[PDB]
Amino acid sequence: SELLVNTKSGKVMGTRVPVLSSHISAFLGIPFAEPPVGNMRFRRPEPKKPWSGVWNASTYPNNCQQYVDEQFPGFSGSEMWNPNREMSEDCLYLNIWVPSPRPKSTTVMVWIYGGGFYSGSSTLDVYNGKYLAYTEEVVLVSLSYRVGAFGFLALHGSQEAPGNVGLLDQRMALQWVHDNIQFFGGDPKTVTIFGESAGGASVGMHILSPGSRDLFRRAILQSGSPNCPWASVSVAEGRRRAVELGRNLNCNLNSDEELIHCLREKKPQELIDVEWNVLPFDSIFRFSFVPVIDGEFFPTSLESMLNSGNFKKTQILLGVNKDEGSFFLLYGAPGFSKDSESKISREDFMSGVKLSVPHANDLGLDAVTLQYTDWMDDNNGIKNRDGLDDIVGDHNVICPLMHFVNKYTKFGNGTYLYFFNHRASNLVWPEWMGVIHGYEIEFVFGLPLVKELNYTAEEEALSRRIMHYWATFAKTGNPNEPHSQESKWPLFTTKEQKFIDLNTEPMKVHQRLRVQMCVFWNQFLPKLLNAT
Amino acid sequence: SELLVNTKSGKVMGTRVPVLSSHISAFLGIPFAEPPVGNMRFRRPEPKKPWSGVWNASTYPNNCQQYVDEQFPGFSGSEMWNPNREMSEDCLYLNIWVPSPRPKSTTVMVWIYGGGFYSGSSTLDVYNGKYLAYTEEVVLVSLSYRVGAFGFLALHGSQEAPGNVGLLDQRMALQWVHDNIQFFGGDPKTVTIFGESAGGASVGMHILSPGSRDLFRRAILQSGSPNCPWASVSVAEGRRRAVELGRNLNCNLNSDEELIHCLREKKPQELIDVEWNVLPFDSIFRFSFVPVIDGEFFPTSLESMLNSGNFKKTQILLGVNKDEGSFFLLYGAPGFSKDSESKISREDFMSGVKLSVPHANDLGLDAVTLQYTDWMDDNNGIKNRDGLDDIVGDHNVICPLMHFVNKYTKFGNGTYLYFFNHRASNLVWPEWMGVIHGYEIEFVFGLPLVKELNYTAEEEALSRRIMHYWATFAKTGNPNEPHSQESKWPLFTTKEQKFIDLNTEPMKVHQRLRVQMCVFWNQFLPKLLNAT
Ligand SMILES: O/N=C/c1nc(CCCCCN2CCOCC2)ccc1O
Ligand SMILES: O/N=C/c1nc(CCCCCN2CCOCC2)ccc1O
Ligand SMILES: *[C@@H]1O[C@H](CO)[C@@H](O)[C@H](O)[C@H]1NC(C)=O
Ligand SMILES: *[C@@H]1O[C@H](CO)[C@@H](O)[C@H](O)[C@H]1NC(C)=O
Ligand SMILES: *[C@@H]1O[C@H](CO)[C@@H](O)[C@H](O)[C@H]1NC(C)=O
Ligand SMILES: *[C@@H]1O[C@H](CO)[C@@H](O)[C@H](O)[C@H]1NC(C)=O
Repeated sequence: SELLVNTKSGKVMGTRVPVLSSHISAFLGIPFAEPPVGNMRFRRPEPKKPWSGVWNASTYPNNCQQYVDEQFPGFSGSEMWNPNREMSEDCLYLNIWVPSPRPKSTTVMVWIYGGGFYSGSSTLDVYNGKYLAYTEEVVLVSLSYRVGAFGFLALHGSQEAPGNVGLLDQRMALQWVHDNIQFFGGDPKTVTIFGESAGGASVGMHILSPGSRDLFRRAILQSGSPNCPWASVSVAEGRRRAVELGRNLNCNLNSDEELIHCLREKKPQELIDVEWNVLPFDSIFRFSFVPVIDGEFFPTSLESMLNSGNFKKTQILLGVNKDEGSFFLLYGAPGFSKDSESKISREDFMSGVKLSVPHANDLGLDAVTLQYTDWMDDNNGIKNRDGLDDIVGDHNVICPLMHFVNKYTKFGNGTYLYFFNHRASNLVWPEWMGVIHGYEIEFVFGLPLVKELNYTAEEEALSRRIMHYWATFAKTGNPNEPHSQESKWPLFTTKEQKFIDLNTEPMKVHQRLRVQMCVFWNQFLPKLLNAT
Repeated sequence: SELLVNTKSGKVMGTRVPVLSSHISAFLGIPFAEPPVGNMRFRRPEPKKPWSGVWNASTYPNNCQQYVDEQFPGFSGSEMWNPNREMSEDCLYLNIWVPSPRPKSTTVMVWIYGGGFYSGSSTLDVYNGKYLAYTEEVVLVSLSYRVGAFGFLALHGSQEAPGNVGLLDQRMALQWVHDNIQFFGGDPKTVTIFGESAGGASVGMHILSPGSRDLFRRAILQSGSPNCPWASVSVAEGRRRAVELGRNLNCNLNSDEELIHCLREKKPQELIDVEWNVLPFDSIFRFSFVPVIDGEFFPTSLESMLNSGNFKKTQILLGVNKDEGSFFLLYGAPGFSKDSESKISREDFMSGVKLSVPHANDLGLDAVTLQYTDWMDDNNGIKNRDGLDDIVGDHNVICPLMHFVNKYTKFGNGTYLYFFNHRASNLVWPEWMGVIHGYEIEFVFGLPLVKELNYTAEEEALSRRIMHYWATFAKTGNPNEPHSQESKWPLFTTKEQKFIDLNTEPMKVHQRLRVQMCVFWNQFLPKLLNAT
């Protein structure tokens, strides 16, 4: 049967799902690890013991335990990102969409969800792999991984809570795809990993980690890169936050053993209730438990790895959105509101700068403020709002990504860079937020092909274009069809630094994406902070 | 007789000079001090002993001893600024142009020449007062003062070489005008002092100095202000340079008495031969012997005087030119040449930055470089050339002046601000130098009214406009004619910060002159340097 697949771990039974007036096979909730529950909380994942019988893979699995966004109850803009399945520590599963009839050996794409390493679900409507698998005839995988303290609590030196175990969750799913996707018609030698935000940083982290490089062919990173200021902490900061967490829960803090045992006795929501209290600064775009620079998953610092070429050399496709910052200002900066234009007073602007660069001294705040203030019109509330927007996105997403892309292209085998700046016509968020963090995903997964979702015909064309860029890149290492008459997406090179816009207008090619601000964020400001 | 005038110091006999197919009276080379020669070198000026008989005031006096520009022999662009009279330490004289017939009690304007406190002459063709005196019916005075070491060698604590004596030369000329201009038909209660560059800084310094405030009514500063980074040094730096000077001349350095006596034995050219060797940095737009913050002429620091309102409160007219920096880059920065377009390589740009901010550390140089580099086009040699031009003018002229004008307007009684950006049609300097430091003077003194000098009719109109703005301001404290139908020059206020362009086009009003760069030069960079 087409819905029955024999794997090295056992048989699985999928389900036939409709898609665009056709059908494909879906294998939902396949386990790839032992449930990381009980005494295994905070530990590295173990591989799933093979099973007898037929595993029912007809339904979506549980989502991992996470903080849940209640800032706008009933509002689809925020709740479409919340878990849409019961939460459970028993959450290490993956999902596969397979073209029908079953392919023999086809291109594989593995989706890694974002969410600041504190949240995320493989089961969201916007991650439904059936449109991409059907349209582009790829085998689409989405994995899952522990977030929050459950995935990233780091007590370096301990083997019970070493840190990075959510990254190892991802790697074990990658190992499982490598070992088993051939049975689903996937080609294990042509696996592209792709992800957005924390998932894009994750993709970059598997590019860097020697233990991960061999498990995939090429990589796509959307609005995230491994060197992002929020994506990792040192071993000392990870230890400090773990101890502060136990301090929030009245834990014996005498030893790692005491602390871990206390934290393992707590119910999941107890950890989530206090998770945000361990941040060291009054900040935005900073998350409590994230990957740790441990000398094991990451052999040395990220910057020295990037400088020495210590990373997998292959092709990469990556990009950013126009207004990456607006989401985080909405949720955490004074003066921003969902239902107003959020014109920003000068006081509020200064408050925003401080939340945005929480590690900066007062001279650093001044440097940032000078760089982003039109002093001919300092009380322009729209310029203050857009200026804060740019600060948050430049510092947290665009300029770290530009630093990564420039270090990587020196040693890599091909780079394609995009600037996604289409505001969707059916967007439920306010105008001022612009082209929001995460809102290219629905185009990458082909949601505008579904008529009931109220996109324009031009947006369907843009989605089909992006889906084909991405799958063609996954298949060949080049998003362009050979001998095609459509406009070509030029390679990004050290010399020319070309990129394209992604929108409903005819493709335009630019160079040196936001280079003025990224020189400030990547060269000048770190020098200023290190000297003062 | 109209050419004979009885003053408190004695009688003087002027000469009738032609001007624009008419005639006026000129009284040239009137002494206002004792010759500061011999044992008086470096000392405060003494007042001139009154004389018997009639002083022959028919000819221009000697110019003070100064370094002479030989960088372009025979080239009128540079030599029109050189002394055009024999040099002598016997040089403390002033010149008066008087309308004919002699007025009874008219507006007086006193010109103070520029030249970095190391050079300058009252006798230059471009300072000929006859056009302004004739056209606007003012009594035009030009004074002189010691420059170089002769005017500004500073051994604080010594009464033989206290410093600032060139400023006291200026003040004694002002005292003489106050005491005697009534006899020439001048009104001593309506004296405007005006000057360019070091002379504009000089004007600002008499505004600040309590010993000078009472000797004039109002003030005009052109491309110079008292707080300029080159216009003054501390008492310790003045002492260091004085000692280094004696070290260059094999002087006994055991005591101030030893040092001063040695320096007084030297011929003037011996001092001039080594004057440039005492600068502490590899710099441009820095001069060896300048005013010193002595606690006497200047009671406290300039910044605290400006903050507390400790200065004469009156009306001021001031402005800058578009390309103040190009002169100094031509003479001292690598890659700039009189006869090429001076397109500037990146290496040369970096060299220029270091010469321009010689007191900056490497982080400060980076801040400057970032502020003035278009990183989308970093190898644009024209952008590097114009960028260096702007750095030099912003840092040395425009932004210090903007700092002065903003501090002053808080306490003053009326400010008028101009941006002079007309390139003269007969300019002999290359195109790349633009609207050069000092090249508004010829318009202020009415040279375009002389047909043989090859200006356009529009330039004659601009000169007449500027002459009338200036004389009307000198007469009333407002450059605008009351109940006039011509376009009005708005007051500069703390709130609106309006200024005008001065060129051959219809007047345009702008606000916040070069405010973006001046926030960098006046707020951020000093903070950066003081913290690092
Ligand atoms: O990948 N997306 C993650 C993402 N994260 C945010 C930050 C929301 C964090 C809210 C934290 N608060 C802190 C105080 O306690 C309650 C929760 C905002 C937009 C985003 O897209
Ligand atoms: O007020 N004008 C003064 C002014 N000053 C300069 C600087 C020229 C200084 C040349 C100094 N050098 C230094 C080395 O020895 C020879 C002389 C350039 C343009 C100007 O307008
Ligand atoms: C698999 O699970 C679904 C939902 O729980 C159920 O409808 C279906 O019959 C199951 N298939 C089996 C048990 O073979
Ligand atoms: C990738 O590597 C191959 C050799 O393995 C080389 O021929 C090709 O030019 C490389 N492409 C890029 C874009 O570096
Ligand atoms: C004044 O000096 C000039 C030039 O030296 C001379 O021509 C003139 O006759 C003199 N007048 C006198 C001495 O009365
Ligand atoms: C100048 O001072 C007078 C009072 O002496 C005042 O009435 C006038 O408004 C002032 N002008 C300005 C521009 O401050």
